[PDB]
Parts: sequence; structure tokens; C-alpha cells
Amino acid sequence: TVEPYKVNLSQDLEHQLQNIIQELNLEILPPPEDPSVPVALNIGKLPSQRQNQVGVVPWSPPQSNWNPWTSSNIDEGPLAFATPEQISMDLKNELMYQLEQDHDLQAILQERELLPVKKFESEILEAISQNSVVIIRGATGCGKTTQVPQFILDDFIQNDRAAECNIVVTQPRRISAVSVAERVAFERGEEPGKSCGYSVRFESILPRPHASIMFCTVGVLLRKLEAGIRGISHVIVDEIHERDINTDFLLVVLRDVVQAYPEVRIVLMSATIDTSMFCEYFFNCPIIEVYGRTYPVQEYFLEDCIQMTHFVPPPDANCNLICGDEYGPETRLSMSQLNEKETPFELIEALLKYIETLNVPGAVLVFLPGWNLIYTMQKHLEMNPHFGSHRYQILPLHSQIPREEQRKVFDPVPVGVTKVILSTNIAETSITINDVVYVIDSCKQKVKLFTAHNNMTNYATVWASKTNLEQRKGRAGRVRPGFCFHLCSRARFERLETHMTPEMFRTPLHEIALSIKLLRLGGIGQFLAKAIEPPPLDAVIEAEHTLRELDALDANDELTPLGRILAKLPIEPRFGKMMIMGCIFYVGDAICTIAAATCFPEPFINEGKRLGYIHRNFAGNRFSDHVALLSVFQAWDDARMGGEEAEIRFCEHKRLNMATLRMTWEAKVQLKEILINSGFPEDCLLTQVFTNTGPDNNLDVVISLLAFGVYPNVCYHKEKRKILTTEGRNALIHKSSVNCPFSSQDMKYPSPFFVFGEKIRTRAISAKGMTLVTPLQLLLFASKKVQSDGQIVLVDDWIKLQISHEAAACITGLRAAMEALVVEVTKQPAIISQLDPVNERMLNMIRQISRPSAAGINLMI
Ligand SMILES: Nc1ncnc2c1ncn2[C@@H]1O[C@H](COP(=O)(O)OP(=O)(O)O)[C@@H](O)[C@H]1O
Ligand SMILES: CCn1nc(C(=O)Nc2cccc(NS(C)(=O)=O)c2)cc1C
Ligand SMILES: [Mg+2]
Repeated sequence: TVEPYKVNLSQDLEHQLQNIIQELNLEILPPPEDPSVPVALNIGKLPSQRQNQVGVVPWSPPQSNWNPWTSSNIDEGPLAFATPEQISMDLKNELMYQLEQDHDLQAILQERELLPVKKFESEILEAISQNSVVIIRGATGCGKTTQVPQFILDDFIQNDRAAECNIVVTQPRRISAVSVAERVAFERGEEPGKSCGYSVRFESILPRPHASIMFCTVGVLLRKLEAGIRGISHVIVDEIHERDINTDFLLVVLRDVVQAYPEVRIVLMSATIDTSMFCEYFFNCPIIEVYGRTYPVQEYFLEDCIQMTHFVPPPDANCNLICGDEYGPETRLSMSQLNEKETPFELIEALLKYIETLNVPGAVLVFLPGWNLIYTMQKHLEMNPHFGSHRYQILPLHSQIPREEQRKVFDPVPVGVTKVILSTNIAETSITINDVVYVIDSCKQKVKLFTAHNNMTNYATVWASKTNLEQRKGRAGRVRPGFCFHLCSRARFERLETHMTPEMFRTPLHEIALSIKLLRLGGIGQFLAKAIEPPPLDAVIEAEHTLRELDALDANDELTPLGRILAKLPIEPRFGKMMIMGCIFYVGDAICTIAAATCFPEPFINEGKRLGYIHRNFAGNRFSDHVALLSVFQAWDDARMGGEEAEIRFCEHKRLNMATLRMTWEAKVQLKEILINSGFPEDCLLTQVFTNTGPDNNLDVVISLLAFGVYPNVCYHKEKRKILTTEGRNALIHKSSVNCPFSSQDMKYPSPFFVFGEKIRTRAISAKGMTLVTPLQLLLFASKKVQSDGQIVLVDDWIKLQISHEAAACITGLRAAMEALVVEVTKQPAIISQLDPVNERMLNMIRQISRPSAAGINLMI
């Protein structure tokens, strides 16, 4: 229930808009006969592709003249025209001397031989040599991840077959691929570069071309499969029990490879779960069990956690209201006062003080869901002097901090000092800490539930499974009889699911859909039906629909020249098309910069409620987080000119996370590299200088293209922090955003329209990373449906605009004209440098309506 926002654009512009759509051969659809029935201004996009069938990804064993990682030959170098025998012998002789000379490596080998998996080495190597596929089931902390790959390599080194061994290991997470590669490197007295290289998204330290272990993510591997798995002996799919969507999709591919090429060796590695599902899938492959030192863990629940602490809190069916009558009268009362949706931060402090009163030295492992709640818990404790450097050592563990800090969890602490690890679900199965005796469990999980109908990326904190709680408890009993503190009532444990819902059921498939087509694996639905647990129908339909809109797929659901580029780009297909459109407007670098910076957390550091002057000053008068992001990036790139220390002193002074800006940059260069290879010229991807205050037409175009990329994320500002969503529901501007004002203040915007990055609903709807746009930019790129009565126009059944019917039908025309050019450009990206004279004015007219002045707006007020 809002007024129609008027648009005071010049008559000069209206002529120019009408002039070009006439030249483009696009008639304006006339006003309706009566205003009660509106007519849509939406123009349908302006070929018969051959039907695909069943096809398996090809395989070939390791060679002596082939580098499997670079996927090319070895003409130059010492291992160029070497014999398989010369190599295998040299690689052994190299290892023989290293094991005798280095005494600090002998000390490391002596630790490797104590790990439970060691005694099974004989069985594992035998199982793999005989059977194509094998499952290596076993408890977390036995060393199946770190050792099994080495055993397989050493078995080929020591037996003089080292030239016939190249191992691929597929970790589900990003940090796990690096962490393990850096660990397995140290365990051979080397650095990653030599024998144990890695390759994650926008970061890779490739191994040597023979007798090597590549620790990559599944997504990285799938993108490099265009050719096929050429020059690889073993494929170790690690942490299958996590049920990562890409892991599940990979197992569908590998099953086809085992069937057609039974010489290859797959090695699935699972935790203590029901592996019968995977076993059956891979033709009842052997399940090599792995066990060792275990300890009985005395697990407690919220009833017991208030019983032995005498705790009292501050001022579906709620399970805290239920309580055993056997438990104390006050215990039952204290618990019922506590909310279930918020994790009890005060109770955790009381449990750390109970651990003290036992007088049994050991480290504490606190399982929280998000960094937001880990950063919360860390503050709470360090505010209390009792938890000081002399007495306590608190260490945060999540996949978004320096690897230096992630390694400090393993470092033994001074005697008397307690080590409390505020970790995520990373320390559940993927990695094991050795010092842990006591374990506190929130019994919560941070899952990315994406609904398509309203584009809601809800990071909901939902309850964990019985399998989660069972394996979180397991971490306690590795050193001694530990204690596990579950922060959920004995009633709530009953109303938990046996297992978690696999990602395959509750994730979008449009990224996997492209991969299927790119790898020529046939039909999207046809393939995904063969998955160990196929995805829901509606998710496949959604994915297929989502891709046909982008023109990534045709009517026959075959890969278009456009879609092929999107499949080769490791980003959201929509942000992939945005980048291509950037290359046409010669702002490709600026757009690549933005696209990249969505793969890492905002480089801005939090220092209170809202950002200070220094952080806001990057935003300028554009009222855009994305322009602030380019502004810091431009200012940071100039701070690198004066060497490495000048870079750090800038980052320090400006309160920026240097680690991010470098990873964001390295990503941008790789995004550029793929567009170049796809055909796009160098001249449209040059680091063009701009200003975030003065009139800049190139920056106007970047905000326009940005509106395209984030759609359907767009909102209307009413007052203060309150904004209206697409569905017509109220929402809050994120406290992080520059457009967020000070507590109870009036921010005066020259336009109420804002496209944004993430739509989050933790409690209420919060719009993060926002960018101001004009009514013209809204109609052009940030809207699909546009109806008109003659005076008013309706944009996706919300936001009414009192604007000329013609101008609206012209702007909606430019979109369809632009859409058509994207198709023509993707057939041959070279044509960007010499576009049609008619099409060069079409882009100039988009550049025109992109300007603030085009909607009668002046930012310098
Ligand atoms: N970075 C590391 N620092 C110290 N110990 C480590 C590290 N990585 C692994 N370990 C040790 O290796 C053993 C288990 O290794 P891992 O391969 O992660 O086990 P699994 O995959 O079977 O759970 C444990 O003793 C653990 O402490
Ligand atoms: C070209 C340099 N480069 N290489 C990689 C990479 O990770 N390659 C890789 C990964 C896993 C397996 C294989 N081999 S395969 C497909 O199974 O044949 C190859 C990343 C970068 C930048
Ligand atoms: Mg593991």
C-alpha cells in the first residue's frame, strides 16, 4: 500500500529512447482500450539443436611423458624423455636417503605408525589392488584421510612402480583440501609444491607430474573433466558421509567410469555410518573396517547441565517445558525459563567452570553453528578477566580465518592453562583435535536453505540429527573417558531425525545442470535420476527453467554457446552472464572484481555496531556497498605500488583484511583468463580508473549490470531501516551496510530503489550489501514483468511508477535488444571490438539511462 513514485525524465531522452527502438525495428505495443485491464510491455527473446544421449567420461592410466594436473605433455625438462624405470628408481633412491639423513622426519614417521589405520595398511592395499571400487569405513581420527593416500603411493614407490601412480583426493570443503595437502606435505618433510599439491577455487599449488597426490575440491575436478580423467591411477572420494551435493553428483560419474574402465581404482572413505547404500550402489564393493582406541563418554543433557552447575538464566512444542520428575524442582524451573531458538551463552561459561572443579587436565571443544555465534561466545569470555591469557587459551575454528590460527588448535598449551576450541561442524568428522577430553554441543547446524519462489537465502540454525550428536560426543573419548554436554532437553533428543537431509534434496541444481551438459553426460533429469539418492522433481524443473531464461539452454535443453561459457566460469550462472554483458560495455574488469568478491566474506572488519567514517568514505555519494568494494579495491591496488609493508600499513590503517583482497584479486585474474580463452578481447578487461563522487559513466554502467546480476533481489525504502521486499513484506537494512543510518536517524536517499546481494531471515528479513539504482535501471535489468494502463506501470506485481507508457516499453525493448546481442556476441566474442553501428547506439542508450541525471537525480547534494 504505497503511492506510485513519479519519474521526471527529460522529453529529449523520450525521443532518443523511441528513436533507437524504431531503428532496431521494434514497434511500441499500444496503450490498453480501458485502464482496468493492463497490457504487458514484456518482449519475447529475439535453434534446432541435435538431441544428446548416454555418454561416459573417458579414462586412461598414468604416463611417463604426461603431467595429469596441467593436462599437457612434458617436452622440456629432465623427466621429458625419461623411462618409467629411471623415474620409479630415482623417486625411490630420493626417498631412501631422506628417511636416513633427516632425524626430524624419522620422529614424524614414528608418529604415523601409532595412528589406528596403520595396522590395516596391509588389508587396505590388498583390497584396492584386487577390487575396482572399495569403501574404507572407520571412526573419525584413525587417519584414513592423511595416511591412506600415502600408503597407496609408498606401496608404488617401494615396489618400483612409482611412474604408474597418480592419486586424486576430493575433499568436500575448501579448507579441508588445503589443510590436508599442507599436513600430508609436512608428514613427508616437504612443502605442498613438491609431492602433495592442492587445487581449490581460485588457488592451486600443483604437484610434480609423477608419483603425486592432488587434494582438490569436487567442483574444481568436475570443471577439469571436459577432456577426461587422463593420467590418474586412483580416485579417493573422501568424507562421502557428509553427503555434499557435488560429492553425490561425482559418485554418479565415477560409477559410469568403473563400469566402462574397470582398471581405474575408486576409494570411497566414510565415517561410522550405514555405508550399505554406497556399497550396493558400487556393485557390493568390500567395506574395509577401521577401528582402534575408544573410550566410554559420560554424555549429559540440559537437565543434567543445570543440575551440576546450579545455573539460573537472565530475564513445534517447546521441549524445555518438559522435564523428568526425578530431576530437582528448581532444575525443571530454571530450564523452562530458557528459549530454544537462542543458544545459552551464559550456561557454556558455567560448564567451563564445572570442568575446572573435576581437576583432570584436558582441552574443551564447543560445537556452535556460525562464526557470528563463535565471535559472540569469544567476546563474552574475554570480557571476564578469569578467562585471561594466563589461565585460558580460547581459539576460534571456522573456514574463514587465517590457516596460521587454524593450526594453533593442535599446538599443546602451557601446563595448567585450559584450551577451549569454539569450532563449527568442521571439527565433527573432517578434522580431529588430539587434546580434546571435554565436549560442549549446541546440537544446532547452520544450513543454507534456498527457496526459489521469493529467492530467500535463509541461513537457518536448525537442530542436528542423532548421528550428529552421536559423532560430536565421539570427539570427547579419544584421549580418556570424556564428558559430552548436550544443550538440548532429554525430550528434544526424541524429536530429532535419525539422519540429516542430504544437500542433494535441499540445494539448487542449475550449477550441476550445466556441468552435466558441459561433460556431455546427456539429459539433466535422465542423469540425476541415476544419483544414489535422486533430487526432488521440482528442483530439477526449477534448475532447467532458471537456465532457459538465461539462454544457457535452448527449447531442447541443449547447451548454447552462452551456457558453455557459464559452465566454464566457477560462479552463479547469472553473475556469469553479467560478466559477459560487462565485456560488451568495456567494464569487464570492474564486473569481474564484483563477481569474485561474492566468493569471499566482505573485507571490511567489524569494530562496533555500524561501520566508522573510514569505511563509509569508500562508498562516496553513490549509496552502494559494491562501489565501496571497488573503491577499497582501487585504493588497495595503489597501496601495493609501495611494496608488501605499505600494503599491510594501508590494510591496518583502513581496518581491511589483506588476506581477502589478495584472494579476491587472484580470483578476478582467473575469471578474466577464462573470458579471454572464450574469445573476449584484452582491451575490454583493462583496470579502468574511476571516481565514486564525480560523474563517471563507466561506474553508472557497472551499477546497471549489478542490478541484473542480483535480481530478483530489489527493495523500496519507506523510512529509517524499514524496506519492502518483492513479495510486499517489511525488511531491515543490515547494520553492516553503508546505507544503514545511526540508531534512530533519517538517511535522505535521492532514489528509494535498492538492489542487494544476500536476502537473510535469521529472525526478521535483512538485506545485506545494497546498491542504489534509478527507476530507469529498475525497468531495464532489475525486473521481468512490466504491465501498463497508460499512466501507471506495474513492475512484477509491486512498485508502481507514474512514468510515460512509451519510455517504459522502450526500456523493456532495450533489455530484449541487449539480451539478443548477448546471444550474437557469445557465438563469436571477437565482434565486441567492431559492433554494428545500430547496436553501438543501443549500448550508448543503455549507458544514457544508466546515468543518475537521466532520471533527474544529482548525487552531489
Ligand atoms: N594439522 C594437523 N595437526 C595435528 N595433527 C593432525 C593434523 N591433521 C591431522 N592430524 C592428526 O591425524 C590423525 C587423524 O588424521 P585424519 O586423516 O584427519 O583422520 P580421519 O580422516 O580418519 O578422521 C589425528 O591423530 C589428528 O590429530
Ligand atoms: C592448468 C593449471 N591448473 N590445473 C589445475 C587442476 O587442479 N587440475 C586437475 C585437478 C584434478 C585432476 C586433474 N587431472 S584429471 C582432470 O583427472 O585429468 C587435474 C588447476 C589449475 C589452475
Ligand atoms: Mg577424514
